[PDB]
Amino acid sequence: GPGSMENFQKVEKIGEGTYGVVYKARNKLTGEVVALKKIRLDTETEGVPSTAIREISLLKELNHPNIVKLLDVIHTENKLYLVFEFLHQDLKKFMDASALTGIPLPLIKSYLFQLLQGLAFCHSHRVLHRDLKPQNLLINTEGAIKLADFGLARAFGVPVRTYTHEVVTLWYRAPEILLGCKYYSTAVDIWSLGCIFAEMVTRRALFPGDSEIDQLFRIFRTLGTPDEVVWPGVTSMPDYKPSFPKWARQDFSKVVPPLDEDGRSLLSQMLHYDPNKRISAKAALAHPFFQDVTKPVPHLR
Amino acid sequence: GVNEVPDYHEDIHTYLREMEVKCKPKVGYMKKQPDITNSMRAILVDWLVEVGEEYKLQNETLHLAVNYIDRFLSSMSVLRGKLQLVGTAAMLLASKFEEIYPPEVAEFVYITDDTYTKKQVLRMEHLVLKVLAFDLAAPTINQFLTQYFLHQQPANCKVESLAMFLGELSLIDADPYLKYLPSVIAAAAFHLALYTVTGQSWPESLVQKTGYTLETLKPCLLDLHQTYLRAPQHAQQSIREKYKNSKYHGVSLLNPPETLNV
Ligand SMILES: COCCn1ccc(Br)cc1=O
Ligand SMILES: COCCn1ccc(Br)cc1=O
Ligand SMILES: COCCn1ccc(Br)cc1=O
Ligand SMILES: COCCn1ccc(Br)cc1=O
Repeated sequence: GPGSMENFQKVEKIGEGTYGVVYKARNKLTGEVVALKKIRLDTETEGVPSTAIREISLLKELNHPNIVKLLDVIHTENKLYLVFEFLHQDLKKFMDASALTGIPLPLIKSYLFQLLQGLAFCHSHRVLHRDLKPQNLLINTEGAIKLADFGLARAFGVPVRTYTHEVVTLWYRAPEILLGCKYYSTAVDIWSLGCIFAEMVTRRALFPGDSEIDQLFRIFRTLGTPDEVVWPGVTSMPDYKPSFPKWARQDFSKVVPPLDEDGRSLLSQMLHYDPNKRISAKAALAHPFFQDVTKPVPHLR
Repeated sequence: GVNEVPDYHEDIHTYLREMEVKCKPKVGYMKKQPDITNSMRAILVDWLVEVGEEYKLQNETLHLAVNYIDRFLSSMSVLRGKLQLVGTAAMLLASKFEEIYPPEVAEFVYITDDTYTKKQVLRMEHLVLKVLAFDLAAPTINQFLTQYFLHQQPANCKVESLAMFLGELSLIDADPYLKYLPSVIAAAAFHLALYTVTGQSWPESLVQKTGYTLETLKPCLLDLHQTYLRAPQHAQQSIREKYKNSKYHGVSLLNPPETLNV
């Protein structure tokens, strides 16, 4: 890590996490525009946060065009700065600015294809992301979209062991987490990408629950209440309740009406109840939905 | 099923194989260390075994910690009075990386009998982070073992626990085990465990996965076999005590085989 804050010029604040603030900055020698994420250690009592230890350690290994690039780590006694490539916007902001036109299909398809490439690279390097949501997907002016915010991510072993429960922002959380399953795996990240796919088409969240049980109920009312046939094991899951209302599965044509047959096929395989049957990012890249895919620039400034 | 990541297990194994050579310590760092010995390191690792069992830490955490310690001591000369501080900061970092619920720093200060202050532990945390350049996602013996376990036909919990036990024994003794990669110690341990419990051998299927044969594993095997035989006499005993527990099927109580016929 060759950096030192003196070569950076702050430009504006661009956001904030539990971690602290993010600034856009400029490298005064090379010209490069970067995102600086500050982590406070003076205001830390437990030393370096585990969140930052995972983010830095895991992002150092993940060099891929659809994963935000950590360029550097400036590691004073007072402060820790993570230096990232700058990306101009997140997908949630872009969807809100695509309000009354929608995102054109070529762009949805390009974005979903890139996201799967990024996610497959993660999974191939034993990394679960565990917070895929539009706010955490960053877009540039050139048409790229990239996975970001790896503070909730985790290096897994094969087979997986029990990890932190109730990971993933609720609207994007997979049924197997909601039902308190002892184990979850790469399939939870696909579930989130499925929700994001649908959300790119409609511009609204697919399952906007207000509680764990409400989230489940919203899922069940769309995909049908799962039984042992669709999902062997489900009725034995720790937070499965036999009194769960038993909603019929609705035709996917009605879940996202504007989606074509290939789109529906792919979406359905991302949102399969059974984590073992849910499509992998690797296999999804071959889905016919992507036959005509291009990488066009975003249509908005 | 997806918990065994069928679509990524090979990519992952290949990647761990690349990463174990990068995260590998210097085989001969103890000679270049003036005030510390293999024997002092053995005492530290044995202690970290006890710390892990007291706080009910994952075994993966223990393995990571040893990885951090050995890499740190590969470039940083340390006085015997500070060896434990390194170890404590290593165990803290491993716990934050790997545990759902890491012990608090105060608990790490507590287990050192207030030999070190909180400020010392935190400062060392930063130093280890600087020395390792945050490269904490290191492959461990265990990450290879759990994959090897998927090749058992059928699965034997005594085989698995005994393999884990043997792999843990290897952490204690930098000589000879610094000279073997995690993937190879794991293979030796898996074969020795399997042979001891079921009489069977390193399977064809793991020859396909790893490229390792009993021929390429023989040197490590001969060492691990001696370590297993001598384990009741070793000065350090925390691992044997730990693997008497039923959690681990009491495998430390199994008798080692007298010969390998290998
Ligand atoms: C050029 O000034 C160097 C110091 N610096 C620069 C940028 C940010 Br963001 C914080 C900070 O402290
Ligand atoms: C989800 O991103 C929030 C924080 N962040 C992190 C990196 C970059 Br580049 C831009 C940015 O905004
Ligand atoms: C059909 O069963 C209702 C189950 N339920 C409802 C509300 C809450 Br809060 C928890 C919970 O489990
Ligand atoms: C177990 O061996 C006893 C020797 N010993 C004991 C404790 C500590 Br701390 C250092 C040390 O060298």
